[PDB]
Amino acid sequence: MRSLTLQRFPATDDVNPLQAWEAADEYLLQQLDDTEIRGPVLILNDAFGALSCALAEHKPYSIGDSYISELATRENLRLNGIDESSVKFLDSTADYPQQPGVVLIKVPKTLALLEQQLRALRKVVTSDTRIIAGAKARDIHTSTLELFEKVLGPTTTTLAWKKARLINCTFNEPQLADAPQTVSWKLEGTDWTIHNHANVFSRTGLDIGARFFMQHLPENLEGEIVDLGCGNGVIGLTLLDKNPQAKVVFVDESPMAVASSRLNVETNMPEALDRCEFMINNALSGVEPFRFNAVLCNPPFDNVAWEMFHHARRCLKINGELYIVANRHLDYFHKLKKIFGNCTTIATNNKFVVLKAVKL
Ligand SMILES: C[S@@+](CC[C@H](N)C(=O)[O-])C[C@H]1O[C@@H](n2cnc3c(N)ncnc32)[C@H](O)[C@@H]1O
Repeated sequence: MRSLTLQRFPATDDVNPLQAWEAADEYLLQQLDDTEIRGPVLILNDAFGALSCALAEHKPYSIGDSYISELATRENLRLNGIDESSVKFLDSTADYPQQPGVVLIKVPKTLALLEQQLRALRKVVTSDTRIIAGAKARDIHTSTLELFEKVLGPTTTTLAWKKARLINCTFNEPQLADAPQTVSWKLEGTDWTIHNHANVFSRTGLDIGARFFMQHLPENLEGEIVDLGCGNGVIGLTLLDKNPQAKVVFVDESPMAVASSRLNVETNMPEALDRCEFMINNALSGVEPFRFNAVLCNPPFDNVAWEMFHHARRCLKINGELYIVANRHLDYFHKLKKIFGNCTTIATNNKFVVLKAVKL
């Protein structure tokens, strides 16, 4: 956009509708064209760093719940000959810089994340703060606006431009009851309470894919085993409780997922903390090959799952095992067989299948 060269993480080609930026980003930017910018500049959910690159000279803070976004942003900064140091990266749960002058928000996929972010902004914005949100027009719902009025203040909206649309907010500090950071629920059949940060997968209750997976999890495992894409950590917890001698690596792209996992171990079995590693990563990038005895994965429901499978194969030991839950209809059996040479169906739901591939 605007003479910047920008690439998605995993880079895509020219006919892939998925690109590094969308109209919404440019529309947002254009709101500031006739503006003298006063930092701090906060940028939320900047997916591949388009806004961060555009506004680097102002030394923006890029806030979000995605390490992939940070990686992508650093790459794009480099492709544009901009210093990495120009952009400061913050997790969504962190304390935001006080008295920001400009807050740009890409509306996130989930209402819950948006609300936690607006409550976090509520602590730092003033009525002088220029607050603007942008997204595909179709992603701007009445509920979105309502959220804004509830937490920050009165909203104005713009016309559509290339399927994108924006919201302007003027901070009112409206009357608001405080709300918890996490949503908790009891894991059936357990003494465990599972806490879930705003952006965590299936945060309101146990995922049925995971419920099916937990029944056919491998036991009597040693060495290190991976909860690859851990989310709230439930699989990891179950592995710790099932494999007394193993250490468990909780891995997720989302710092909120990792935080949730850490919290759930600290909360439901602190005596096991000595055997846990909590890693924020893009799958297993930069991880030593031949390190693990087992990897367990409930891939997002794709290029992604295949990336995970490959990482799994690479970092597994010989005879190490990858276990997966997947929707029954995807051809994951054959992708696994291709990647590993083998594959075995452990179990199958009405909707889910648990697969197993050995590293050869
Ligand atoms: C379907 S959820 C599985 C959650 C939990 N392990 C379970 O079984 O219920 C998939 C998780 O993978 C994470 N994820 C997506 N892409 C990733 C990536 N490239 N690297 C690491 N984790 C990723 C997502 O944040 C999400 O938490």
